Amino acid sequence: IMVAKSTEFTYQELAKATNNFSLDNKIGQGGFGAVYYAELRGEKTAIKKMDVQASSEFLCELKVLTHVHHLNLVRLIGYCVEGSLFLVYEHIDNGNLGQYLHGIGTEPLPWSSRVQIALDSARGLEYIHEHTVPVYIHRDVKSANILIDKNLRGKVANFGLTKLIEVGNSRLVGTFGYMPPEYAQYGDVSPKIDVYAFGVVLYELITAKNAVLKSVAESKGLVQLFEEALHRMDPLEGLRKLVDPRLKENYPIDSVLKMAQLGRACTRDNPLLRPSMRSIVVALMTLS
Ligand SMILES: Nc1ncnc2c1ncn2[C@@H]1O[C@H](COP(=O)(O)OP(=O)(O)NP(=O)(O)O)[C@@H](O)[C@H]1O
Repeated sequence: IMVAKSTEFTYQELAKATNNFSLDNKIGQGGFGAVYYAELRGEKTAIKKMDVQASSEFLCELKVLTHVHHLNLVRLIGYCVEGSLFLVYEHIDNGNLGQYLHGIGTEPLPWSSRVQIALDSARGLEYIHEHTVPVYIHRDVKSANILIDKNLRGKVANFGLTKLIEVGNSRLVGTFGYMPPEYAQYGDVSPKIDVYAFGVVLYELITAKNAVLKSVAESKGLVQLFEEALHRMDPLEGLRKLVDPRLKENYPIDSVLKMAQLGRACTRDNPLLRPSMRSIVVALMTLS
């Protein structure tokens, strides 16, 4: 079969597969560029246009995206540099975790599947944080960046796009509800950004509520909601009021408590007190 990992596409090859980048092939504009669906060389792909100058530092950051290899990361099939930057990722037929949890049309995710998806996502971020030196950071961990396949397994998407945008152009970076206090207010960058954002994802798996809760014009975070649920006389009853109503009562209360306790540690104000992604993996494995 194929031994090479990435393929350098050509501009003419990408334009033909997307009808010269027509609006029909355009599947997304989630930020930092637009996304196009494409069928490239016997595979369903997703072309992500990014407007960046092709500097050597930009290419060095592009090598990090083409060299990473993990089952819990969405595969970067190829890239294209002629003109602007085009990133070709593998296509996951089922949507992201946010569409499963906060959306209707798909059957409710079983609790065991949520423990599996959380563990799958944690292993993907652990690989990012520990595979090389200096430490690399995803910088935009959120439910929409966790893709689910037909087997209900997790894959982290859009890794390194933040760094590529910043080095190519050297809210700015991040999603509301997923930013730690030291980054949202002061821009302090560290791997604890992803740990904090992951804790919110655990909160979403428990509650199926958005990171920013939907009186009006005043936002309230899901992190604050768990603070009010677990720091009360009966922490178990406060947590039971928060669990996804779609799950009904089909969940181990102790296992959901342990995941909520894990999200608490991830969402601490002091980033030094947050656990590493490695500790989160070993902690999630005791629930699976
Ligand atoms: N590799 C992929 N396979 C399948 N669907 C994808 C893939 N990448 C993106 N999508 C879908 O396309 C949409 C476009 O958004 P995406 O490009 O993922 O950015 P986002 O999640 O909206 N936020 P940002 O990372 O800030 O741009 C997503 O919401 C996914 O549903």
